[PDB]
Amino acid sequence: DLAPEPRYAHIPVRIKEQVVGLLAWNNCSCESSGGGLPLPFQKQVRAIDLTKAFDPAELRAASATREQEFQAFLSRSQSPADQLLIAPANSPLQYPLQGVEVQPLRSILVPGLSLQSGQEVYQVNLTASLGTWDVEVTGVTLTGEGQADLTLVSPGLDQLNRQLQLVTYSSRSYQTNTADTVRFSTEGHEAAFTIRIRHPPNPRLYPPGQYNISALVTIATKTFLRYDRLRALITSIRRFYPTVTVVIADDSDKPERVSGPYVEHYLMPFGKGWFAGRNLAVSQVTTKYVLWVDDDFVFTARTRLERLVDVLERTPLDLVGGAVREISGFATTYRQLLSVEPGAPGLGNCLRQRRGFHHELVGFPGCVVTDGVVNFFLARTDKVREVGFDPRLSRVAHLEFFLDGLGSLRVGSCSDVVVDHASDESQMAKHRLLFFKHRLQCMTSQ
Amino acid sequence: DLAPEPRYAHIPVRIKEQVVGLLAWNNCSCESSGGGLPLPFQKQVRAIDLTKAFDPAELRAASATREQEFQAFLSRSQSPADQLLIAPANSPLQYPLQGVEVQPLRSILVPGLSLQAASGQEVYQVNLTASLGTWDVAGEVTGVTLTGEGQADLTLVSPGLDQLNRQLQLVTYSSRSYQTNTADTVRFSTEGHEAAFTIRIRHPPNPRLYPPGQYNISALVTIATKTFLRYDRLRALITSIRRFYPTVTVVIADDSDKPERVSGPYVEHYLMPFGKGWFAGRNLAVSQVTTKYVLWVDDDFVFTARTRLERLVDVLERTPLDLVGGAVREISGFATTYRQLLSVEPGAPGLGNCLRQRRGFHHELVGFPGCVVTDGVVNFFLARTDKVREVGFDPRLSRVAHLEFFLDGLGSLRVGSCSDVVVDHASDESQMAKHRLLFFKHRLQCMTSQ
Ligand SMILES: *[C@@H]1O[C@H](CO)[C@@H](O)[C@H](O)[C@H]1NC(C)=O
Ligand SMILES: *[C@@H]1O[C@H](CO)[C@@H](O)[C@H](O)[C@H]1NC(C)=O
Ligand SMILES: [Mn+2]
Ligand SMILES: [Mn+2]
Repeated sequence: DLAPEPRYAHIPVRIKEQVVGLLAWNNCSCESSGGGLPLPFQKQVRAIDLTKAFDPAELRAASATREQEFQAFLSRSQSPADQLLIAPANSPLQYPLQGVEVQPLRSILVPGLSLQSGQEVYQVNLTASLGTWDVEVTGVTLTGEGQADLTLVSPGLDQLNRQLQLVTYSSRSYQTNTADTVRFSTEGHEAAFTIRIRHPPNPRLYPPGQYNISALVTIATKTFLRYDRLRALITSIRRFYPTVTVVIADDSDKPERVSGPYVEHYLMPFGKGWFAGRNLAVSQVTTKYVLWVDDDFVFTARTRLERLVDVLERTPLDLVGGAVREISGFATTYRQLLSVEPGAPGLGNCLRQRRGFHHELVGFPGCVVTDGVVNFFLARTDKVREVGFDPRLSRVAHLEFFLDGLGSLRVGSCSDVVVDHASDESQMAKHRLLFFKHRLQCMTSQ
Repeated sequence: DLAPEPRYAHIPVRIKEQVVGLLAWNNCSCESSGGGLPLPFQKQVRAIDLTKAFDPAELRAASATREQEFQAFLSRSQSPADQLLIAPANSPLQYPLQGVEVQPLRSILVPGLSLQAASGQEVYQVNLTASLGTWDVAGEVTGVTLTGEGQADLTLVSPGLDQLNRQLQLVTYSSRSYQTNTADTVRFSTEGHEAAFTIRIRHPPNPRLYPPGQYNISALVTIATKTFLRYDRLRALITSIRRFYPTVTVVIADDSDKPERVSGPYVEHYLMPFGKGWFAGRNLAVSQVTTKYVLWVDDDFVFTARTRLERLVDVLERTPLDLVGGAVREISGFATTYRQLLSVEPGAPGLGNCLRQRRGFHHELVGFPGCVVTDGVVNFFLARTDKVREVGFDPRLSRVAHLEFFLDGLGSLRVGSCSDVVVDHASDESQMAKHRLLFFKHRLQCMTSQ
């Protein structure tokens, strides 16, 4: 809402064309570049309308049920902590604004409560909805200790405030991760604030036993009827890393035996699929880090994994891609930007894919921060599992992983770690899937 | 310190023995019940000291490593949004206190900004400061002077208070550098008054919606299991499932040395390297599930008329639960739901924390007789596939594990247990290893079982 309020209706405003254009107007669409012969400094943008992957009758149904499932999702994600709260001006209430948190069914002293010399009597009310208040300061009368509503009354202002330094909140009902919006009040004044109720996060620390690559890194791949390429890969890896474990997910119809020291071969139902096999491979990794390589890759003296290890050891990144070099001699890092822009409510949003990166990774020449990369990368195993390779993407997929991970996964890309590359209804289905899964109406590729 | 500050040193205080005992004193330990013959109303508590799984050397080492990796983890988790901020009393500054959020490298109008100063003054001025973004004011209110549009520091100056406040209604924040999930603590200020507040900078969460296809069980549910050289039990299981659910997919992870053929309609059989193990096989099975929900069953189970999956589906369809366990009935006729409570208590800094396991539940699940909320359950359960994958079956747990899953999920996974959905049950160095693993993984020194 931009429209001027009554109180300020008279006050004149000239719109800043430039800045108002920065706001999300929930009206995005996806348009193709003008067609024909291209121009040198222009990139051709091409649009995909995912709504056209449905029968117009089915489209309505899909949009409805997608909206319904989304409303359900909201209700199980969102917290009173996410409410817009406005701090009142000119209140004598001093209260914690953020960063007050308790474990479920635990207790804490509440910081920073006070009432800001000598009056009649001073009284403050505390109200909670998922917990109970407790504290005795000489001179101060308490009403409601061990209840959701607590009154503190004291002729001593210093006293009242000293007792406030000793006010405790206790979570009274068990929930996993929520919050309780408390009310702190005095005569003619009201303040809302939120205590977060949650468990501390699982830190998932790795035992240890430069860098021990065998201890830190598992190599994961997926193959299908390409045993020649796969064996060349394993041979090449062994030329530089003799004891690193290689996990191989395999959905071949008549699987050959693959074995050797530190190789683990997993057989899947014939044509179970690509991402399913990737999900399989990662689920078997016990090391801090996993390296994804395609079955058609070859290690060279340029595949210096230590450098990728270094990056993840020394930076907050979760995933760091290398570069893949074609036999044509060109090496790509496939640095991609993925952003979702708000579209019409219930049509869905618009995905924008474009080549590029966000910024250089300070301290690490040749490395940048981006949204997606080529399928040669080292990553924290847990973060990869957290995002997952959606087993439904069975045939042709790549960026969809980075899209599933978008914002959750800290992505980087280093050009100096290099691996060599050895020389439909599915499309429609994926369009329907991505429409539903990610609430998209369309996408542009660039 | 409990100690009073100088300002308040003169004030007398009574220690509530009862209340002080509620606080975390970072000093837990784990002690066994007395030995000998038990008494009827008493439950035997048994302690495990995890630290005894290491030599004094290794203990020292591991504590160090663990503390270092923990500090690392903290630094990549924690945010300015976690800082304690205290709202000033008697300030003319009105500002958003929580719930203001922007996507990285995007922009928003900042809600609720205003200066509630008294009218009559010669000039009104407000300062805005950011650290990861820049201010702009969209439409310009006539009478207001702006300094710093498109910079991290912005000044609004106006003779008219009305004008200033109208201008504040139009202030925008833009994120200027890309990060995935962080926050920026802004400063809003006027003469002799200061207000801090935090804008969260993050992407909206992946909603991961499932097409729906009362309830189509084949669409909503995949059944997952893991077997090892027990094809008799497994075939009985599949036969029993098919007696009630002809087209539900059964995913079977298998680490047998010489695997038999399992196949039949809607069966997916996955072969693992010999003896890769228990949780690894569970992790494998779940990684292959495409449905909104997964049902875990052991290879030694049997479906009966009592295995009415629809009821478990109903629970997850109608409640915020992520996982809902059933009951497993022994051939002795007793059915267990194995409702467990798991809690960690803060221990001495760098010895680690104490895990308390005890039989029990938190409360009844309102609206669903026979169902409770708890921390862990027996290995018969329906769950949201994504949440199960989010927690994972640690592939390191190769032999003997159960509650370890619920512990890995503790806090993250919303657990329920219904007594009325029932399945039948057909008639060391590794211990030390697991103890060392649990020590690091969960920063624990000891545990008690009850
Ligand atoms: C590295 O890990 C391997 C295999 O996991 C182990 O056998 C070896 O002792 C480790 N090496 C070092 C230098 O710690
Ligand atoms: C349930 O879903 C399955 C799996 O795709 C489908 O083949 C079957 O037709 C569905 N049953 C009904 C009646 O919805
Ligand atoms: Mn290829
Ligand atoms: Mn058994």
